[PDB]
Amino acid sequence: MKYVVVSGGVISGIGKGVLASSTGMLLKTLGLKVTSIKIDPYMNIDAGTMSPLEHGECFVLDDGGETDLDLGNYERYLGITLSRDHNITTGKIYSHVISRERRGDYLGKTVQIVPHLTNAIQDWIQRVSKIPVDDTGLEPDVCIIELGGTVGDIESAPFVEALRQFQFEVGRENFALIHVSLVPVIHGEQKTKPTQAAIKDLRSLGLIPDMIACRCSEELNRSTIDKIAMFCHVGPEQVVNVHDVNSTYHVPLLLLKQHMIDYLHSRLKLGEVPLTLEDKERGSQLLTNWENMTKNLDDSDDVVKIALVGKYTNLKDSYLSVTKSLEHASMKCRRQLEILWVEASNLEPETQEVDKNKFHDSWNKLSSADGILVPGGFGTRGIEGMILAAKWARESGVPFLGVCLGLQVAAIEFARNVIGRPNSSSTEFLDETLLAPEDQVVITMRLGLRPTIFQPNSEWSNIRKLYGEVNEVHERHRHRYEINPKIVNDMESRGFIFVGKDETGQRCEIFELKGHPYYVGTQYHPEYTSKVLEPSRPFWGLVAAASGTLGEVIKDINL
Amino acid sequence: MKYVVVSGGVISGIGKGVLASSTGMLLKTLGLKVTSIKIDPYMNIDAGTMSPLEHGECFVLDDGGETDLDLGNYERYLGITLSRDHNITTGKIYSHVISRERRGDYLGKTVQIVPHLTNAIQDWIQRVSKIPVDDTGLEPDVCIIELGGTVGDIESAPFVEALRQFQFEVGRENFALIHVSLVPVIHGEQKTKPTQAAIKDLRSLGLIPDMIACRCSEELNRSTIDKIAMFCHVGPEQVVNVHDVNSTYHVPLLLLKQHMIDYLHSRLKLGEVPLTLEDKERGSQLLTNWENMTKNLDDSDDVVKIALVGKYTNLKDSYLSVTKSLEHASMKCRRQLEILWVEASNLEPETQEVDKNKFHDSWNKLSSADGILVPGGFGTRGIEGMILAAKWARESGVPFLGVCLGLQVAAIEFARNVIGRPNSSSTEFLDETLLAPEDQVVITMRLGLRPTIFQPNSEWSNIRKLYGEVNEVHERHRHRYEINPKIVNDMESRGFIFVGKDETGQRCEIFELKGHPYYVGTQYHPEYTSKVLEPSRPFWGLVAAASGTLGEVIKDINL
Amino acid sequence: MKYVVVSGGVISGIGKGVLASSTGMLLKTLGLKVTSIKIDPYMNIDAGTMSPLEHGECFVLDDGGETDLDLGNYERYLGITLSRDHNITTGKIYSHVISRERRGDYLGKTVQIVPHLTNAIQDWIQRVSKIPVDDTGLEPDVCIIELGGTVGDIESAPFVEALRQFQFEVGRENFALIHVSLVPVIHGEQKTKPTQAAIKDLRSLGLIPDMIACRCSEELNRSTIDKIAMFCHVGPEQVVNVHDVNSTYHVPLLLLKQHMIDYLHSRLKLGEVPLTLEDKERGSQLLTNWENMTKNLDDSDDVVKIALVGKYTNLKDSYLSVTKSLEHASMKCRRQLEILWVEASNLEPETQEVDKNKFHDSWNKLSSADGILVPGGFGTRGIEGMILAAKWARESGVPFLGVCLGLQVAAIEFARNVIGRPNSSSTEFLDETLLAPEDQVVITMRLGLRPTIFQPNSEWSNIRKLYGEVNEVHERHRHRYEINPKIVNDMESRGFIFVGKDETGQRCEIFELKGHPYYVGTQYHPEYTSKVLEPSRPFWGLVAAASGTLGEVIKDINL
Ligand SMILES: Nc1ncnc2c1ncn2[C@@H]1O[C@H](COP(=O)(O)OP(=O)(O)OP(=O)(O)O)[C@@H](O)[C@H]1O
Ligand SMILES: Nc1ncnc2c1ncn2[C@@H]1O[C@H](COP(=O)(O)OP(=O)(O)OP(=O)(O)O)[C@@H](O)[C@H]1O
Ligand SMILES: Nc1ncnc2c1ncn2[C@@H]1O[C@H](COP(=O)(O)OP(=O)(O)OP(=O)(O)O)[C@@H](O)[C@H]1O
Ligand SMILES: O=c1ccn([C@H]2O[C@@H](COP(=O)(O)OP(=O)(O)OP(=O)(O)O)[C@@H](O)[C@H]2O)c(=O)[nH]1
Ligand SMILES: O=c1ccn([C@H]2O[C@@H](COP(=O)(O)OP(=O)(O)OP(=O)(O)O)[C@@H](O)[C@H]2O)c(=O)[nH]1
Ligand SMILES: O=c1ccn([C@H]2O[C@@H](COP(=O)(O)OP(=O)(O)OP(=O)(O)O)[C@@H](O)[C@H]2O)c(=O)[nH]1
Ligand SMILES: [Mg+2]
Ligand SMILES: [Mg+2]
Ligand SMILES: [Mg+2]
Ligand SMILES: [Mg+2]
Ligand SMILES: [Mg+2]
Ligand SMILES: [Mg+2]
Repeated sequence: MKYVVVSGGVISGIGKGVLASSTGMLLKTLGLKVTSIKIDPYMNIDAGTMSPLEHGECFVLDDGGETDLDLGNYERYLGITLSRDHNITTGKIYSHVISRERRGDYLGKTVQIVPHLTNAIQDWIQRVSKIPVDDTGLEPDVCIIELGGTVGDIESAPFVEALRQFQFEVGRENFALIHVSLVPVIHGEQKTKPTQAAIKDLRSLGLIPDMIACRCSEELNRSTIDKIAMFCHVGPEQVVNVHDVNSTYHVPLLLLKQHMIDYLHSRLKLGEVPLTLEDKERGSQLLTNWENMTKNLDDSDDVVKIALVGKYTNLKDSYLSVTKSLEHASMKCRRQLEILWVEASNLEPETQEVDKNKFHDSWNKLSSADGILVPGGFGTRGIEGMILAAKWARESGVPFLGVCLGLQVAAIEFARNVIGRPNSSSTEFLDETLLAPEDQVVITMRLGLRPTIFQPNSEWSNIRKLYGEVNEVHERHRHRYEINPKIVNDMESRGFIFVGKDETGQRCEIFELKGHPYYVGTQYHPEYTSKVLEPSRPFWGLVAAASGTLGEVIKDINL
Repeated sequence: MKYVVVSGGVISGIGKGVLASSTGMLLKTLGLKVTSIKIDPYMNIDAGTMSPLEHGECFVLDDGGETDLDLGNYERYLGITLSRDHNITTGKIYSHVISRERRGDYLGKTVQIVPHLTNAIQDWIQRVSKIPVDDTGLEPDVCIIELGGTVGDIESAPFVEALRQFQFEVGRENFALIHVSLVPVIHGEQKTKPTQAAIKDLRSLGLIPDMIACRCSEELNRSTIDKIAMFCHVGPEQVVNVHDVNSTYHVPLLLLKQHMIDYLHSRLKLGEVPLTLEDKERGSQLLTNWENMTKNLDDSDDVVKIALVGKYTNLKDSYLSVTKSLEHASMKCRRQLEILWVEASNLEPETQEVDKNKFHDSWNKLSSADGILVPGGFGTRGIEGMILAAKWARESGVPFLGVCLGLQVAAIEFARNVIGRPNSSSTEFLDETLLAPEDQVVITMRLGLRPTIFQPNSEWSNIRKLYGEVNEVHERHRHRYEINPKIVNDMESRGFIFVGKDETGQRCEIFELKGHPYYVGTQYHPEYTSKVLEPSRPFWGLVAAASGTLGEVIKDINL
Repeated sequence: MKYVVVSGGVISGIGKGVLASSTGMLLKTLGLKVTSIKIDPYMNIDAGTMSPLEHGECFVLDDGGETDLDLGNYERYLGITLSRDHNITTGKIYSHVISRERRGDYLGKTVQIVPHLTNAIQDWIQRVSKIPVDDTGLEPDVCIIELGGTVGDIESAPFVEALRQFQFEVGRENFALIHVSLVPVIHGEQKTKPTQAAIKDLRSLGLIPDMIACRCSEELNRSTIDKIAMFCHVGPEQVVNVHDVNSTYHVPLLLLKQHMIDYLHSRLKLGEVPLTLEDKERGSQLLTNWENMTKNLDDSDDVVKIALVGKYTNLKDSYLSVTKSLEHASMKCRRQLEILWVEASNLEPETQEVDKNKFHDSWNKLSSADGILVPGGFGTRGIEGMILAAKWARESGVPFLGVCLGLQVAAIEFARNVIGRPNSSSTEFLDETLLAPEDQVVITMRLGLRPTIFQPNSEWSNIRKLYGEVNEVHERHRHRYEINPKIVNDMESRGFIFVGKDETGQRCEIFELKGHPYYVGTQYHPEYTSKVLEPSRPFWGLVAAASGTLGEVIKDINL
C-alpha cells in the first residue's frame, strides 16, 4: 500500500481537491488500483446536517452517507466507489475515541491526543485505504489522502501530528507529501514569501514535502521555481505549478507535461508494484480516452446553453455535481456548454416591483436557453420562480430536467396549470393550514443507492431508452418528501407518466411527459453517478435534446 | 465575578495544585466568596474509568462524580463543595459540542474549534463559576481556574485559545494570569532559560502573565528575580517563588510573606468588591486559625506513627486524601505524624521465600506503628497481606481503621480467625468457583454523598461518640461490593458490631469491635469530608487512639 | 390596494387603537403586506409640542417624527416601520392646502373644504398607503385607517366627508368600514341606544358600516347581537365584540374566534390578492408564534415585580411603550409581570412631613421590587425622588435601567454619592445660578433613528452581550440634554463605564456600571424598537436580571 498526502498551503480556497483527484487519475494511467480519503478538520460528523451555503453541496455515497463535496471529485476522476468511512473528520474521530474510552478498550489508561488519538487516525487510514473501491475484488495499490483546512490551523493539529507518525508507522517509499501553496503576483512580480512560510510551518510539525505545488495566475518564472527549490528540499522538477485554466480536465495533462508521474514513479517505487498485462492495457487505454475528451474541449465550438434555475446561484460551489454532470453530457455530445445561472426568486412577479433590473435579466436568461434544469435543494425561497420555469419549459416545448425538488416543482406546476388545481402545493411549508390538494407528502430520510423499477407500459419513453431499455436502474436518493400517490393516477391519465417507482410502489422516481421532446424529472440525484466517459443518462438526454440528435443518441445506446 | 488562571510551566509535575488552592485561600482571608475549576487536557470524561496508577486516586464529590484528584485540594483548602461540572476535560467538551452538533443547535453552520469549541469552553466557565459553592446562598466573588497539562502541548490547544478570548469576553481587572514555571539549579547556579521559553510560549498564544511563580529547590537570588523580571512584563514583586518545603500548609504564608495578595488586590481591584462586616470578620478569623495550625507544626515534636497498608505505596499520590486526612487529624491532636508506607503484598509469607529482605522490612514497619490504616483501592494484589495487618491489629490491640476495602478485609479477617471459617472470602475474585462462605457480595456502583443511620443500640461506641452521638452521618460512598447481610448477625453476636447501615438496612457502613481500644471500619471514604480545621471523625479517632487521649477528644466533642 | 377604516363610536376612550392593530395583524396572518394610517382631528402638526398629560406620550419614529401614541400600537403588532406622513392631522392638512393656495397650485380657483380639502385628504391616503413599510421592497396589499376622535364631532368633519368620497374614489371591495361602539350595561341589561345613535350618525354622513364592533364589560347576549343586527345593515357575524380583558394580546384571537377574518376575506375579496409560497408560510408561522406567546400568558404564574419610578404615574397612558416593552421582555422570559407605579416625588423626604401616608407607601413599593426602571420624561418635579431610586438600586444591588432622563439621573446620583460632589446637578433647571458641577449640558433636539458605536474596551458588559456583541446599535433618540463630556473620564475611572457613544464621541448613549448584576442606562428610548417576538434588548436584560437567568439569556443570544 502506497500513500500520497496532498496538503495545506496558505489559504482554504487553494484547489487541493482538483490536484488530489488529478494526481490519483495519473497514477491510474499506470494501471495501479487507486483509492482516496478526505480529512476535514470540522466537528460535524457528516456534511448532511450543514447547509449548502457553506462548503457547497453535501455529496451522497452508495452507503447513504452525506459526505463532504470533495469525495465527488474522487469518484468522478478515479472511477471508484467511496464509503462513509472515506470522509474522516474531527467530529468522527473524537466521537470514536470518546465512545471507546467510555466502553473502556484503553484498559483504564489516561487517554491523550498523542499517542491515542493520533494512533486512532492512523488505524482509520490503514483500515479504510484497504477497503476495495473498484468493481474488481482487489485491494488498492495507492491511496491519496487529502488533508483539509490549512497547516498550523489549531483545528488540524491531531491530523498533522498523526501524519508525521504515519510517515514511519508505514515505510518511506510507501508514503509521500505534496504541499499545495499560493504564489501571489503583485506589480507583475511572482512573490514567494507566503509559500516559504507554509514550507516552514510543515517543517515545524516534522512533515517534509516531496513536491511543492504552486497555485498562481501565471506560468511560474524559472527564477520563481529556483527561489522556491533553493529554499525548500524539493528539486526543480518537484516544484509543480497548476494554472488558473477553466477546464479542470486539462490539469492531469498539465501535471503530465510537468513530468510529475516520473518523480512519483521513483519516489514511491511504483515499478516494484506488480501489474498484469490486462492492467497495463486498461491503464494506457484510459490515458488515450482522456487525451480525446480534452482534444474535444480544445476544438468543439458550437454552444448549447442550459439554464440552471435555483436558490443562491452566486454560490456556484452549491451545484458542483450538476455542473460536472452537464459538462460530461456536453462532452459526450461533442458540444461546448454555457450554463446560465438563474436565481429562481428573480423570476417571480414581485421582483418586477422590488428590483425591476433583476426581473428582466433573470427572464432574459431563462428565455435564451436551449434547455432547462431545476437542480434540487430544500428551502422555501424561490419555489414559485422554479414553478414558472417549469411552466415556461412545458408550454414553450423547451427541454426540461427536474432533479429532486425539481421533479416536485414540475408536478406542482402541472397540477396548478394543466389539471387546473390553483392552490395545489408542497406539504413542506403550507401544512400549518392542513390543505387537501397535497402534491408533496412526507414518506426520517430516503438515502443512498436504491433500485427504481420501470412501470410496465414505459417502453416508449426517451428516458427509458436512455437507460438502454433495462427494466431497473440504480441511482442515489436523498429526500423526505415525495409525490402524493393518491393524485398519481390523475397525472398518469393527463399524460404526465410516472415512468418509474420504488419496488413497493406508492413512491415515484422518474417521470416523462407524453407530448414534449424531452420533459423529464427524477426523485434521485442523477448527478452523483456521472463519470467522465459515461455521463449521467438523464443529463445526456437533456444536453442531447437541447442540441438536437436525441434519436441518434438513443440509436447509439441500443448497441 | 473575578477570574485567576493558574497555568502551565515546563513540566507536568510542577505543583500548580498547591499554588491554586493556596492562592484561593489567601483570597478567602479577605472575606471574598471563592470557587475553582480544574481543566484537564485528557480525553476521559471523568477520573472514574482510569486506574489509580496514573494521576493518583480519583476524588469523589457529593454528586457521585469521580473527578480528578486536584478537586480535593480545592475542597480542603477553600472549604467549598464542588460539582462534577467543576472538572472540565477535553473528553467532556468535545462530547458536549459533538452531541450539540448532532442535535443541531448550531443551525446547520460548520462547527469548528474556533469559535464554537472555544465559545463552549467560555460558556462552561461562565456557568460553572456562578454555581454557589459555600453553604451560604451567595454566588462566588472570585474563581480560580487551574489549566492542567503544559502550555503548547497540542492536548491543551482549545483551552489556551479559549482563555485568550476569555481575557476580553470578561473584562481586564476581572481576569488575571499566574504562570507557574521551573527554575532548575545546576552547579549551584539558578538557570532561567526554561522559564524564559515558557513565557514566550504564553505570548505565542496571546496569554500575558501577570505573575511568574517559580518552583525551585532554593530561595531565588535577587539576580534570579531581576533576570526574569527584565525578560518578562512582570515587576520584581510579581516574580513569586514557592520553595520545596514539606509542609504544604506553609505555602499560603510563604505567598503572603512575598506580598502576593497586595498585587492581586490592585490587579483584580478587589477593593471594589462589596463586603459586609460579618464577611471581613469571618475572613480575618480564618487567617488567625491558619497562623495557629502552622505554628503548631513548627513546635509540635512528639511523633505518632501510623502504618498505611496497601497496593502500590511507592505511588504516594495514590493516597493523597488519606495522607491529608491523617495530617488534619494529627494537627487537631497537636502531634507530629509519621506515615509508614507498607506494601501490603510484602507482609505475605510467600515474600519470605521470594525476597526475604522485603518481608522483614514490611513486618518491621507494621510492628513499629502506634496505629494502622487499611486505605481502600480495588484489585486482588496483597489482600492476604491486608488480612494479616487486620489480624495483627485485632490480636495485638493496636488501633485500626479500615476504609472501603479495608472494612471488608477486617470482616474477612474476623470471619477467618474469630468465627473460624477458614476459606471465607471476597466475592470479587473467587466466584468462578461459586463459594458458599461469601463475606463480600455485589449489591453498577454506590457513589457520592449518602446518609448512614446509626443502628439503635450503638450509643456505647467510640465511633458514634466521635460523630457527636448524632443519629445520622453524611459521607461519600464509592463501592460495588458490601458485607453479606446473611452473615451480619453472626459478626454482631460475636462482638463485631455493624454500628451503622444505609436507610434500607442490608448494607453495612460503619463497624466497631466490642473489646478493643479503637478497631473501626467504614464502607464510605471518610477522607473526602476532611477539612483543615475540622478533621475526618474516624481519622480523628484513629490518631487520638494511637496517641492516647481518645476519652478527652470525645469529652471535647460533647461540648 | 385594500382599505379598512376603523372608526368612531360614542366616546373618545373606546379602544379603537387595539382593534385597528389587531385587525391588521390578523390580515398579516394571511401573508398580506400591511400598513396603517392614524388620523387625528387635533390642530397640532405633531404630538411633539403637546405635553404627556394629554393623549399619553409622544411616539418617536425612525424619521424623528414625534407622532401620536397610536402609531406605536401599529409598529409593535404589525412589525412595520412608519413615517411622519402616517399620522395625518387637521393641523397637517389645513397647513398643506393653505400653503398650496398661497403657492397657487389651485390656478386662482376659490379653495373650499369640499372638494379641495377632501381631495387633499384622499391624495394623502393614496400616497401614504403605497409607501413600502416592511423591510422587503413591496408595496402594501392592505391599509388600516384609524379615524381618531368621534363621528359628528365638528373637529372630524373634513375626514368623514373625505372618507365618504374615498369609498368610491377607490373601488368597493377595495374599501370597508369597521365602526367601534359602546354598549353600556345598566341593572345587568345590555343597553343598545348609544350604538343605534352612532350608526345613524354614520348614515347621516353617508358612511355605511360593514362591521359593528361593540366594547362592553360582558359577552354580548344573542338578543344584544340581534337587536343591533336588526337595526343596522350588518349580519349577526358582523356584530363583533371585544371584552374588557387585561391581556391586549388576546384580542387577535378573540376576533379570530368571532370569525372576523372570514368576513373580510369575502368583503375585501382577499382571495383575489396574489400571494407566493413564501408569503403563506411566513403568514401561518406568525399565527403559531402568537398562539404560543398567548398560551404562555395563560400558564405562566411566577411573578417578577418591576418598579417604575416617574412623574404623573396615575396617567398610565403616559408610559405605554415602557409597559409594552416590559410585557414583551417578561413574555420572552416566560414570566408574569407586575409593574409597581411609584410617583417619584413621594419618595422625597419632604413628603414625610406633607403626607406621611404617601411617603410610606411609595417607599414600600420601591423596596418590594425585583428590578427598577426610571422611564424618561422632561420636567423638574420628583427628580430627587428619581435620584433616591437610582441610589437605592446602586447600593442594594437591585437591577436598574435608566431611560433618557433616567440615565442622567443615575449619572447625577453616582456623582452626588460615589464621586462625592454634593451639589452636582442637571443644567436643565439650576443654570440661572451658573453652577460649575454640570452633570447634564445642552448639546434644538436629537431625534429619530441614530447609530451608537460601542467604545473599544466594552466587550465585558452585560448590555453589549445583550446586543449580540455587535459593534453598533440602531435605536431612537429624543433629547436636548446629555452627559457633560468633561466629567465622563471621572465616571469611566470610578467604574461607571459609558459603554457606547455617538460616532463623533462627546455624546454618551449607553452606560453599564462595573460591579453590579445589571445597572444600565440609555440616552435613547429602547421601548420604541420593541416587537412582540423580539423584545427591546435593554429591557430583556432588566427583566431577565430581576428574575435571574441573565447568563442563560446571553448564552441564548450568542446562537
Ligand atoms: N488548479 C486549479 N485550477 C483550477 N481551479 C482550481 C484549482 N485549484 C483550485 N481550483 C478551484 O477552487 C475551488 C476549490 O478547489 P478545491 O476544492 O480543490 O480546494 P480545496 O483545497 O480542496 O478546498 P476545500 O478544502 O474547501 O475542499 C474549486 O472551484 C476548484 O475548481
Ligand atoms: N510548591 C510546592 N511545594 C511543595 N510541593 C509541591 C509544590 N508544587 C508541587 N508540589 C508537589 O508536587 C506534586 C504535584 O503538584 P500539583 O498537584 O499541585 O501539580 P499539578 O501541576 O497540579 O500537577 P497535575 O497536573 O498532575 O495535577 C504534589 O505532590 C505536590 O504536593
Ligand atoms: N377592547 C379593548 N380591550 C382592552 N382594552 C381596551 C380595549 N379598547 C380600548 N382599550 C384600552 O383603552 C385605552 C384607549 O384605547 P385605544 O387607544 O385603542 O382607543 P382609541 O379610540 O384609539 O383612543 P384614542 O383616540 O385616544 O387614541 C387603552 O388603554 C386601551 O388599551
Ligand atoms: O523595505 C524593505 C527594507 C529592507 N528589506 C530587506 O529584507 C531583505 C529580504 O528580502 P525580501 O524581504 O524582499 O525577500 P525575498 O525577496 O527573498 O522574498 P519574496 O517575498 O520576494 O519571495 C532584503 O531585501 C533587505 O533589503 C526589504 O525586503 N524591504
Ligand atoms: O558555550 C557557549 C557559547 C556561547 N554562548 C553565548 O550565548 C549567550 C547567551 O547567554 P546564555 O546562553 O548563557 O543565556 P543566559 O545566561 O542569559 O540565560 P540562562 O539560561 O543562564 O538563564 C552568550 O553568553 C554567548 O557567549 C553561550 O551561552 N554558551
Ligand atoms: O319610560 C318610558 C315610556 C315609554 N317608552 C317607550 O319608548 C319605546 C321604545 O323602547 P325603548 O325606548 O326602551 O328602546 P329599546 O328598548 O328599543 O332600546 P335600548 O335603548 O334598550 O337598546 C317603548 O318601549 C315605549 O314604551 C319608554 O321606552 N320608556
Ligand atoms: Mg471559508
Ligand atoms: Mg476540497
Ligand atoms: Mg506523567
Ligand atoms: Mg494538579
Ligand atoms: Mg379627553
Ligand atoms: Mg388611539
